[PDB]
Amino acid sequence: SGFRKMAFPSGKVEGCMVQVTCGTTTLNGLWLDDVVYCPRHVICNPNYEDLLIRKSNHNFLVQAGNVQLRVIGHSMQNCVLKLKVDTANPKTPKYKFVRIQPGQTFSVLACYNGSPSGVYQCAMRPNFTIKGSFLNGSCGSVGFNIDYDCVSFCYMHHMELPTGVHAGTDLEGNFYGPFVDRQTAQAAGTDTTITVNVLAWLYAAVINGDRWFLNRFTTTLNDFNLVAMKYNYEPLTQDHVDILGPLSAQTGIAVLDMCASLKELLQNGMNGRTILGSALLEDEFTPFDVVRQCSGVTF
Amino acid sequence: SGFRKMAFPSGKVEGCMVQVTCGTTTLNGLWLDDVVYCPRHVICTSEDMLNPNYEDLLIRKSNHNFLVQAGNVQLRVIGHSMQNCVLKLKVDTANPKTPKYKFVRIQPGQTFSVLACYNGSPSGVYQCAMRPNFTIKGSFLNGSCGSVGFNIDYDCVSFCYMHHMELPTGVHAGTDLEGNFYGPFVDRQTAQAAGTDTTITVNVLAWLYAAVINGDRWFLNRFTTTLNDFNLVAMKYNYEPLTQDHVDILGPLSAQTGIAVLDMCASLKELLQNGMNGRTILGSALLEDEFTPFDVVRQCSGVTF
Ligand SMILES: CN(CCC#N)S(=O)(=O)N1Cc2ccc(Cl)cc2[C@H](C(=O)Nc2cncc3ccccc23)C1
Ligand SMILES: CN(CCC#N)S(=O)(=O)N1Cc2ccc(Cl)cc2[C@H](C(=O)Nc2cncc3ccccc23)C1
Ligand SMILES: [Cl-]
Repeated sequence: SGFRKMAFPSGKVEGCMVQVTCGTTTLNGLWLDDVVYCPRHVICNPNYEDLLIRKSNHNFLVQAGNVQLRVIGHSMQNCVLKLKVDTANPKTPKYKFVRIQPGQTFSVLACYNGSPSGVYQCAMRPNFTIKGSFLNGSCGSVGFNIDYDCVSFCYMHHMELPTGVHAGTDLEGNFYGPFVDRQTAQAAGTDTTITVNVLAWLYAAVINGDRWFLNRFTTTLNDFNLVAMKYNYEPLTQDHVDILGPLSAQTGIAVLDMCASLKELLQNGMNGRTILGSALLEDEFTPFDVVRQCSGVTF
Repeated sequence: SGFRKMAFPSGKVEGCMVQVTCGTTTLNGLWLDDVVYCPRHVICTSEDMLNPNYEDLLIRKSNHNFLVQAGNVQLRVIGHSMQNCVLKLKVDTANPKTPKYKFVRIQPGQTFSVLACYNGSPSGVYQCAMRPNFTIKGSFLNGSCGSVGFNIDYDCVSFCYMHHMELPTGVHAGTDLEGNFYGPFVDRQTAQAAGTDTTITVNVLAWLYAAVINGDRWFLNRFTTTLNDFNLVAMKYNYEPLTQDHVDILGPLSAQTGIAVLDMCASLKELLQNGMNGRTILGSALLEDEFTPFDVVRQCSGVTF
């Protein structure tokens, strides 16, 4: 019993965190094999190729724990700087670079000065921002998932937006969202609720004994989406329905049966009640996170 | 900016997790130097749990009865002793990944990270608090026994909890790393229930100061209160009594934001009376009590918005 916002064990990622200093800017780097990846804004109308050509290898100071790593080359890939170092990381885990879709969740190892300070779970919002917890010096912190023994790196932190939400790139330097790495007027678009994730969390509640919101009714996918669109909920697709299949079979509650429950919660609210200790409908647990937490998958 | 329930990086603890098997039972152990710590109930049958005589069950065991597995390697048990509700298995190999550590007993209201494990393998990390009724609201399945709670302030791991059992309401009970249970609980399948829980008042206040730091003051009012009048109101909402110690501990947050603890106490009184009225505080529609005054100072900025 119990349902918590749970992160992946961070140990395989902690062994990769390094400190990168270039002039007045100090941020975090990800050391994998003989390359250190970090936001290209550590070199900082920024013509990044023109600013980079001026720099030499010895301008970039890289620190791994108490040891100074020696930079032997440098190249840029989109909004990420790849610093070739003299020493390969002995703690390099089995890894992949993956780009995630909005609604997908991941673990963030927040770092300052190359030292990990905390780990938390979060989701890529439909508006491509993340609601993280970061202070100045957190740039270069990474987001990841673990599938068996392989670490899938999916996010690298770059900046904070005026509303407090965060923006960054995949590990190939491509931003999530219509954002750019510079000091300019940019804002997060209007956000929406991740519908498939709220449904998964309603199934997690049923598994833990919270059945007060169940009703005798069902709905069509079209009628559910007509209602969902009016409450700023993401459209629910046939793919989402198929993905919720296992949870539907386990609890005995059809996805459109549970959709009628969500429809009633949207028009009437909770009425003094809570679901899994929450007075709000929670959308930062995917259908897979619910299955993994209510089965005990290890790493 | 931002306010998340944040756990400590679990790596220093992951390199300590081992699998302990005794007969038909299998749970987790904490391998520190040449000793593996685990719940003593690994030696029990399901039957034994009604009235187990651990001393009598332990005398019947030898070192080779306890199978210890660290990753793909079998560790050899060379001794065993019991300390309260924890079994200490002396092993032949010292853990090379042993971090700098201390065993600390925490008080209710204190927070800590839990590395949930199954079969000696870590599966997740989460943050939680020792409730006033000495239980924890964890996320644990069968096989999670022996999972540990810790804090990593600076470079030292402070082990404060080892998981032992799930109570009938879904809440969890366990011991410090010396085998002393938190609460009036026993490692016995007896009729035992968690006492009525209360809200950790000093933690809700800390979280209200964290919201002011992040630029939110909608909940404040022009009123103040005496500590006694605040507690007369707080008790009526199942809130823990706020002591002068709690007021002293909130001092730094009070000075940083410019709001007196008893004035913050007056906003809390108003929030209990009126509810939130469609509004949220740090993304929450409930008053949050699982962030201590120390966690707020750690996560939040030193500059108020
Ligand atoms: C105006 N600033 C951001 C504050 C806002 N709104 S800044 O400090 O001058 N900033 C400018 C800037 C411009 C482009 C890029 Cl790609 C990055 C950056 C930096 C940035 O965003 N850093 C941060 C990340 N994450 C969290 C933070 C929290 C606080 C303060 C900086 C945080 C610095
Ligand atoms: C009646 N049981 C509790 C489950 C409930 N409600 S049990 O499964 O027979 N249980 C009895 C018992 C009695 C004393 C002690 Cl110290 C330990 C134990 C064990 C225990 O508590 N294990 C678990 C821990 N943590 C989480 C769990 C989740 C699910 C299932 C076992 C979980 C076994
Ligand atoms: Cl304490």
